[PDB]
Amino acid sequence: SELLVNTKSGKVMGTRVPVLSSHISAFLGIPFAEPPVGNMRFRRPEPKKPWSGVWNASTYPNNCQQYVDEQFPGFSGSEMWNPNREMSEDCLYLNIWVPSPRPKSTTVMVWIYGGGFYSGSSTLDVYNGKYLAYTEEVVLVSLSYRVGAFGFLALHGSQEAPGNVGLLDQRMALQWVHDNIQFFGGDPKTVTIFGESAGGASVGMHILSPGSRDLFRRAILQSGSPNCPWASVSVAEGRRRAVELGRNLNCNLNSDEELIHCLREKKPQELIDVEWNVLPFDSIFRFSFVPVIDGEFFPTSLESMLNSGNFKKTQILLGVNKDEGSFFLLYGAPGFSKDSESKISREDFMSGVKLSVPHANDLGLDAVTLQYTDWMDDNNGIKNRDGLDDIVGDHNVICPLMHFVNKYTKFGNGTYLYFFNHRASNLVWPEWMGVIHGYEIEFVFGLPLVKELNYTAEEEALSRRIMHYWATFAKTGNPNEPHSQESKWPLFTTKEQKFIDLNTEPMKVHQRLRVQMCVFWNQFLPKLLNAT
Amino acid sequence: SELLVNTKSGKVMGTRVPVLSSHISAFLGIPFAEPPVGNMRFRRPEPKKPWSGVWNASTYPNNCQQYVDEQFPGFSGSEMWNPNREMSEDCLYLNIWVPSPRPKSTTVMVWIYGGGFYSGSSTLDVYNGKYLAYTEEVVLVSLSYRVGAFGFLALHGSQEAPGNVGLLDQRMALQWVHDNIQFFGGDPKTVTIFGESAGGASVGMHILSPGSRDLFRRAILQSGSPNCPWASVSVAEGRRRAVELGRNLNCNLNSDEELIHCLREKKPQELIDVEWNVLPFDSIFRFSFVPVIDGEFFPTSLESMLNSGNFKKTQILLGVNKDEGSFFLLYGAPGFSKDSESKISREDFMSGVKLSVPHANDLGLDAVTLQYTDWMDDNNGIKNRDGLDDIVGDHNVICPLMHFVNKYTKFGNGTYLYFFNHRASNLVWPEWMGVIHGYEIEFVFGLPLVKELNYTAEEEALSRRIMHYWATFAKTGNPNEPHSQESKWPLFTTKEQKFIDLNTEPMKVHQRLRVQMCVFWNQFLPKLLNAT
Ligand SMILES: O/N=C/c1nc(CCCCCN2CCOCC2)ccc1O
Ligand SMILES: O/N=C/c1nc(CCCCCN2CCOCC2)ccc1O
Ligand SMILES: *[C@@H]1O[C@H](CO)[C@@H](O)[C@H](O)[C@H]1NC(C)=O
Ligand SMILES: *[C@@H]1O[C@H](CO)[C@@H](O)[C@H](O)[C@H]1NC(C)=O
Ligand SMILES: *[C@@H]1O[C@H](CO)[C@@H](O)[C@H](O)[C@H]1NC(C)=O
Ligand SMILES: *[C@@H]1O[C@H](CO)[C@@H](O)[C@H](O)[C@H]1NC(C)=O
Repeated sequence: SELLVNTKSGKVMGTRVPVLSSHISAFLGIPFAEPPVGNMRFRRPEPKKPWSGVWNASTYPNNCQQYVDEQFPGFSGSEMWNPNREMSEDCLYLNIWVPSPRPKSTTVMVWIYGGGFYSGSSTLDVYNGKYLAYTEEVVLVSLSYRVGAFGFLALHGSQEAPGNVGLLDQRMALQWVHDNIQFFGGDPKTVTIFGESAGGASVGMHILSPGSRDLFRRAILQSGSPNCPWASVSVAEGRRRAVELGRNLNCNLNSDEELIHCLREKKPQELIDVEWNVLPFDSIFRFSFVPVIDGEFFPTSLESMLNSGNFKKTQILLGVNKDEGSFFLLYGAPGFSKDSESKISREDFMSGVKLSVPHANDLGLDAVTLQYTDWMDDNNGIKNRDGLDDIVGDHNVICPLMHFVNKYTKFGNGTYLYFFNHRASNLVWPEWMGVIHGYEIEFVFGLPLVKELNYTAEEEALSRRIMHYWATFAKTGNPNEPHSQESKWPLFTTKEQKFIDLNTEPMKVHQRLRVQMCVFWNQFLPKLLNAT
Repeated sequence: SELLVNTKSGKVMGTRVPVLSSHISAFLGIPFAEPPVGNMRFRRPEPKKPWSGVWNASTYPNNCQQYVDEQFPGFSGSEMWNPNREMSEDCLYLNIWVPSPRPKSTTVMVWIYGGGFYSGSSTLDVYNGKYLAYTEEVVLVSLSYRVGAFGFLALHGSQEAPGNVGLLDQRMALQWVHDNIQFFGGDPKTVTIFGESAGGASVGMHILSPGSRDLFRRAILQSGSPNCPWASVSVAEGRRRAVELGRNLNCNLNSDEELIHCLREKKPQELIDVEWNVLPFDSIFRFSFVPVIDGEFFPTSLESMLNSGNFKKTQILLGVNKDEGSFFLLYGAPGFSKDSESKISREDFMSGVKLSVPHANDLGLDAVTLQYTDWMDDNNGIKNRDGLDDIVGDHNVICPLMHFVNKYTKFGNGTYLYFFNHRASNLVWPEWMGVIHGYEIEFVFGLPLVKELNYTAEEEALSRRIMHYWATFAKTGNPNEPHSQESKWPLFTTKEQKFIDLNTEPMKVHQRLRVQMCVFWNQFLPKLLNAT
């Protein structure tokens, strides 16, 4: 049967799902690890013991335990990102969409969800792999991984809570795809990993980690890169936050053993209730438990790895959105509101700068403020709002990504860079937020092909274009069809630094994406902070 | 007789000079001090002993001893600024142009020449007062003062070489005008002092100095202000340079008495031969012997005087030119040449930055470089050339002046601000130098009214406009004619910060002159340097 697949771990039974007036096979909730529950909380994942019988893979699995966004109850803009399945520590599963009839050996794409390493679900409507698998005839995988303290609590030196175990969750799913996707018609030698935000940083982290490089062919990173200021902490900061967490829960803090045992006795929501209290600064775009620079998953610092070429050399496709910052200002900066234009007073602007660069001294705040203030019109509330927007996105997403892309292209085998700046016509968020963090995903997964979702015909064309860029890149290492008459997406090179816009207008090619601000964020400001 | 005038110091006999197919009276080379020669070198000026008989005031006096520009022999662009009279330490004289017939009690304007406190002459063709005196019916005075070491060698604590004596030369000329201009038909209660560059800084310094405030009514500063980074040094730096000077001349350095006596034995050219060797940095737009913050002429620091309102409160007219920096880059920065377009390589740009901010550390140089580099086009040699031009003018002229004008307007009684950006049609300097430091003077003194000098009719109109703005301001404290139908020059206020362009086009009003760069030069960079 087409819905029955024999794997090295056992048989699985999928389900036939409709898609665009056709059908494909879906294998939902396949386990790839032992449930990381009980005494295994905070530990590295173990591989799933093979099973007898037929595993029912007809339904979506549980989502991992996470903080849940209640800032706008009933509002689809925020709740479409919340878990849409019961939460459970028993959450290490993956999902596969397979073209029908079953392919023999086809291109594989593995989706890694974002969410600041504190949240995320493989089961969201916007991650439904059936449109991409059907349209582009790829085998689409989405994995899952522990977030929050459950995935990233780091007590370096301990083997019970070493840190990075959510990254190892991802790697074990990658190992499982490598070992088993051939049975689903996937080609294990042509696996592209792709992800957005924390998932894009994750993709970059598997590019860097020697233990991960061999498990995939090429990589796509959307609005995230491994060197992002929020994506990792040192071993000392990870230890400090773990101890502060136990301090929030009245834990014996005498030893790692005491602390871990206390934290393992707590119910999941107890950890989530206090998770945000361990941040060291009054900040935005900073998350409590994230990957740790441990000398094991990451052999040395990220910057020295990037400088020495210590990373997998292959092709990469990556990009950013126009207004990456607006989401985080909405949720955490004074003066921003969902239902107003959020014109920003000068006081509020200064408050925003401080939340945005929480590690900066007062001279650093001044440097940032000078760089982003039109002093001919300092009380322009729209310029203050857009200026804060740019600060948050430049510092947290665009300029770290530009630093990564420039270090990587020196040693890599091909780079394609995009600037996604289409505001969707059916967007439920306010105008001022612009082209929001995460809102290219629905185009990458082909949601505008579904008529009931109220996109324009031009947006369907843009989605089909992006889906084909991405799958063609996954298949060949080049998003362009050979001998095609459509406009070509030029390679990004050290010399020319070309990129394209992604929108409903005819493709335009630019160079040196936001280079003025990224020189400030990547060269000048770190020098200023290190000297003062 | 109209050419004979009885003053408190004695009688003087002027000469009738032609001007624009008419005639006026000129009284040239009137002494206002004792010759500061011999044992008086470096000392405060003494007042001139009154004389018997009639002083022959028919000819221009000697110019003070100064370094002479030989960088372009025979080239009128540079030599029109050189002394055009024999040099002598016997040089403390002033010149008066008087309308004919002699007025009874008219507006007086006193010109103070520029030249970095190391050079300058009252006798230059471009300072000929006859056009302004004739056209606007003012009594035009030009004074002189010691420059170089002769005017500004500073051994604080010594009464033989206290410093600032060139400023006291200026003040004694002002005292003489106050005491005697009534006899020439001048009104001593309506004296405007005006000057360019070091002379504009000089004007600002008499505004600040309590010993000078009472000797004039109002003030005009052109491309110079008292707080300029080159216009003054501390008492310790003045002492260091004085000692280094004696070290260059094999002087006994055991005591101030030893040092001063040695320096007084030297011929003037011996001092001039080594004057440039005492600068502490590899710099441009820095001069060896300048005013010193002595606690006497200047009671406290300039910044605290400006903050507390400790200065004469009156009306001021001031402005800058578009390309103040190009002169100094031509003479001292690598890659700039009189006869090429001076397109500037990146290496040369970096060299220029270091010469321009010689007191900056490497982080400060980076801040400057970032502020003035278009990183989308970093190898644009024209952008590097114009960028260096702007750095030099912003840092040395425009932004210090903007700092002065903003501090002053808080306490003053009326400010008028101009941006002079007309390139003269007969300019002999290359195109790349633009609207050069000092090249508004010829318009202020009415040279375009002389047909043989090859200006356009529009330039004659601009000169007449500027002459009338200036004389009307000198007469009333407002450059605008009351109940006039011509376009009005708005007051500069703390709130609106309006200024005008001065060129051959219809007047345009702008606000916040070069405010973006001046926030960098006046707020951020000093903070950066003081913290690092
Ligand atoms: O990948 N997306 C993650 C993402 N994260 C945010 C930050 C929301 C964090 C809210 C934290 N608060 C802190 C105080 O306690 C309650 C929760 C905002 C937009 C985003 O897209
Ligand atoms: O007020 N004008 C003064 C002014 N000053 C300069 C600087 C020229 C200084 C040349 C100094 N050098 C230094 C080395 O020895 C020879 C002389 C350039 C343009 C100007 O307008
Ligand atoms: C698999 O699970 C679904 C939902 O729980 C159920 O409808 C279906 O019959 C199951 N298939 C089996 C048990 O073979
Ligand atoms: C990738 O590597 C191959 C050799 O393995 C080389 O021929 C090709 O030019 C490389 N492409 C890029 C874009 O570096
Ligand atoms: C004044 O000096 C000039 C030039 O030296 C001379 O021509 C003139 O006759 C003199 N007048 C006198 C001495 O009365
Ligand atoms: C100048 O001072 C007078 C009072 O002496 C005042 O009435 C006038 O408004 C002032 N002008 C300005 C521009 O401050």
